[PDB]
Amino acid sequence: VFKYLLSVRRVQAELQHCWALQMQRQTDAIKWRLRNHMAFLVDNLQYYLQVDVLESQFSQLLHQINSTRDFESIRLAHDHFLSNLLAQSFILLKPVFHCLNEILDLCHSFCSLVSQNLGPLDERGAAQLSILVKGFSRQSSLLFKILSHQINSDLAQLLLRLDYNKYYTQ
Amino acid sequence: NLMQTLKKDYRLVEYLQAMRNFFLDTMYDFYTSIFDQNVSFLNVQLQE
Amino acid sequence: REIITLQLGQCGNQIGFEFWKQLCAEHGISPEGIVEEFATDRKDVFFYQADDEHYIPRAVLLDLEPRVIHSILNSPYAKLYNPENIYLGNNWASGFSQGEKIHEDIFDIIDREADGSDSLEGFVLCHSIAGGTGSGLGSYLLERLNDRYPKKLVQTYSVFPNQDEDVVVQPYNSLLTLKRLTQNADCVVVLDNTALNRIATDRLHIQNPSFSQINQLVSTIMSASTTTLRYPGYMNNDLIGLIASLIPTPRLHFLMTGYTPLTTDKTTVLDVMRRLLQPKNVMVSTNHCYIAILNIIQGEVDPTQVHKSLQRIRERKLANFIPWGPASIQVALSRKSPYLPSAHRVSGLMMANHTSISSLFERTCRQYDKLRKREAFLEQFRKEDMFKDNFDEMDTSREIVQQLIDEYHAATRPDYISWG
Amino acid sequence: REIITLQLGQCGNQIGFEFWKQLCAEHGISPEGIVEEFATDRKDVFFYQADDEHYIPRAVLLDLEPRVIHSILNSPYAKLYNPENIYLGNNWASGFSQGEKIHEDIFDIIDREADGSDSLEGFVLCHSIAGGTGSGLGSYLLERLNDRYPKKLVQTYSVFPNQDEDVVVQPYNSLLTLKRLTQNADCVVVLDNTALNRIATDRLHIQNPSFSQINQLVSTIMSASTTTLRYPGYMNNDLIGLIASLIPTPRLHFLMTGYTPLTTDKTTVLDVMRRLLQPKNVMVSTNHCYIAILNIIQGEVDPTQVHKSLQRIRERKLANFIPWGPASIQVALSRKSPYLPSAHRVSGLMMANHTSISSLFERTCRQYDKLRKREAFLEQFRKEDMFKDNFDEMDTSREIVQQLIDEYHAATRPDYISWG
Repeated sequence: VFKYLLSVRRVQAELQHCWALQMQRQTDAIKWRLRNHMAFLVDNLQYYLQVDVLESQFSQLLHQINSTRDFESIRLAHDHFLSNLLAQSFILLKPVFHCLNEILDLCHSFCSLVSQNLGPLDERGAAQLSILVKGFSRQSSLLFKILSHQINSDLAQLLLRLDYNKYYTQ
Repeated sequence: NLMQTLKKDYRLVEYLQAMRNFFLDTMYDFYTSIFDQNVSFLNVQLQE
Repeated sequence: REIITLQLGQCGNQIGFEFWKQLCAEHGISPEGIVEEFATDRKDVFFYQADDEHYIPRAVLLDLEPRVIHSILNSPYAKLYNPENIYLGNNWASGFSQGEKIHEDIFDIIDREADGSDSLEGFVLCHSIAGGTGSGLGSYLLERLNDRYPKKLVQTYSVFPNQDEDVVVQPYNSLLTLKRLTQNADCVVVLDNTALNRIATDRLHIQNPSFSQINQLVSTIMSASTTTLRYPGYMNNDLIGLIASLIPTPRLHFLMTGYTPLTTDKTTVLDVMRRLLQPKNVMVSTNHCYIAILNIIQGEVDPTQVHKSLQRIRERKLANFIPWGPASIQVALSRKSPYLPSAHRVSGLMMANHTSISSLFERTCRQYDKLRKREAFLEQFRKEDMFKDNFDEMDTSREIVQQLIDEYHAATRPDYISWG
Repeated sequence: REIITLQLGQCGNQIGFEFWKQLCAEHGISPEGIVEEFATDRKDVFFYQADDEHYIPRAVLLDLEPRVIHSILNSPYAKLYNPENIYLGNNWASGFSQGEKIHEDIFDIIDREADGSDSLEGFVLCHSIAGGTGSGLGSYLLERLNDRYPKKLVQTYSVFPNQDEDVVVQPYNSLLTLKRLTQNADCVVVLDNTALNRIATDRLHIQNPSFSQINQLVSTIMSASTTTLRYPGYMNNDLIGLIASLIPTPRLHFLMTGYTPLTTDKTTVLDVMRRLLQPKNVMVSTNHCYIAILNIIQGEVDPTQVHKSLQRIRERKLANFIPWGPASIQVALSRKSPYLPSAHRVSGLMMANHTSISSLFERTCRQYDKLRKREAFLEQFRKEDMFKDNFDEMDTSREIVQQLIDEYHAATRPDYISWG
């Protein structure tokens, strides 16, 4: 859990670094700005979702700890804590995991690629730029389709995106 | 004994009373929206 | 992190004083600098720590031909900070030329606190557009901090001067300063003096004492802008974490305001959310659509009715966003501020990008075109002639802001995948 | 749904206060607004929900030259609502002209609660005919709400002033207000002050304290009018579901009243049904026949003797209805109200259309014709001269109500398939 949480947390800051590069500064720059903002949304949403399950589950853990005088329920509370946490990270389910990994990988390569030149890259940057925008659209819609369980926060978040129908048309 | 613990705690009759309160004030507002559709559109109306 | 706040001009120093006084009210501190012994939270967000339970606020005040700065000076709120940074025409060129010569010593005062500050995040400008001495001076200083600091962030709290009418060089001043605002500022918070006048005449029936009640509303918005940082939240505890979602591109970086009461003389988070959507409750006055919104709530916490409300503002369908993008209005929850009595325990705040302000910009552009063609309203002083003999820099500024209007209207379209 | 109740005039504010106090008695709430913690039912039928177990009742009170409103004001029942809506000649033209100028601010007070109300069904008028200041003012305001709201329903609880005799402009006031009542109101509930005086002298031997006991009878009828909505029934849980059967056409929209005890100092539902048929038990005093009746029972429930009683009131043959139509007296059963001690656990209520009130209307018409020909009873003030120099609007009003009498008598006939 620490490994995954730091993976997405690692991505967020260097995306802000790309933001800091672009704001101080053509066709080629503005497409980077659009792709940067569009990536920033979904990468923020992922972390914030894990935060919701952390905040909500921790209270039940502490409450059950503070309401009993028996060991077996405490060990049981640790088990339940783990089961719901690992479920909500979707590390138990493989396609959704095998897509969010690729989101992180494309963002890593994107951060490096924009940081390389502080002028717009028309020297083979367009070649990787088209590959990255197509792959990012593909993966974002695929993982979103897989998620779109039976709980309350998880549903209400999805429906934020289809107030626009932008991860149904991408 | 078995009847006693099935009418309290896994109590059937409360579920039944609710069932005949899902038809039959509150449901006026509920019906009027359906009159003028989607299967989630009903859901958001019921959940309030 | 830490942010040094920068105030100049008469009105800008008034809001700097008002904000720092309000933060003295918000934290458990005396107006003399002494922290209270009946006090959890952070009181180091913008404050240099001296010993005598003294958190000295990190604010640099600037003046030019001072009138109101003397009235700011004689106060019990002048003993909180003032590390001795006081240093001494109503045109843009007046402020620009007078800042031109003395830039080095005020920048030395800046560098003083810069090496004094171990940590840094940004610089906040308390500016007023068409304030006379503030105009020109503020844009010049903005150019200097940008030139010296490509590693820092700049956010500017600035007025949009429109009070339905006399100063005739006002669109010229606003045009030049907005040119500097677009290309030399990282973050812009704009408000309408007309809209705040409207809400002041809403909540009461005043017409003459508008300034003090305007100070009330602006202090509420400025405190709400910083509540997530001054009180320990979880995200946007930095300026940049707050800023990054709001700007999709640095031609669209102008940010909107909101405060949920109209009159400040159980409601769920949905209700303030849905009416913070309404433009009668927005403090800044084809179809315009929002490019990104972030909302901030401080008050009563319903732990599950957040997502229930979220599904509700979805299916309400009051606000349809940008076509060519995944644009959401986004939720932030913070602690309601202790150490002060508070009416309206639930209070809301919106930051958004909207295309509606391009109307205000073309209003100023059309007024500038009218006065420029009519040719009696530049008011022909030695400042303007020494600054530019041929007066083409204003023409270039109008060209750039017209280009910005074109960018605004092209972003308004469902297709902004191509440039322009 | 939700209904904002609207009271004006001295007597109308007295019934507004009395009804809201009685609803405080009926629901498990304090007179201060606090809901009781020893309390199923709905307490949101007309109430804005504040937090402190506070359901704030949604009622707007209006006054003109206030006398009794001050006595209403000093009360523990003034802490339930009063969202600060107090705002300040005995002729119709006096109330009409004084409402003419101040219509906008009281309508702004209306719009306040209108946007405050998420849900809405109707507006209830607490009116008094020939009450002086209430007359004219109420008809003017009725015209304004009708003009502003073609999407809402209006029901008016109004007195018919007849106490067997001094005010000589009374038939003029009643004539004009009834003109506004016929064409600007959706629902009319009328009662006879003479009949309530008769039943008051029936149950006791009072002559001087008639007003308070009249308040008792009217509160019983007004609570019985709303019991199906305030307590969860199944049909006529809306105003419009109750109203729709009762009005066959909007010239026949005047509704009759009933309360089954005479003295309020096992009987089956048949008995109260059959005597709610009797005109000695009706609280409003050729052959007249009912156009539609609806009866409402709250009390002891015999689950099969309802239809047995129905066959019985059929074959009793006490009431033969309209010839040219399928007109039934119809049965409604509701819960008897908890949270208060109650004498007469079975209580009945009738709403009907009857042609008998056209007699009362032609009584007022004949009195108006007599005083108008005799020409000393308009009382010739500046209000009436500024309102109409030639005084033809009263003549037009008499013409329209005479046309209405003709419509009444033609509906009385077995043939009303042709117009008129």
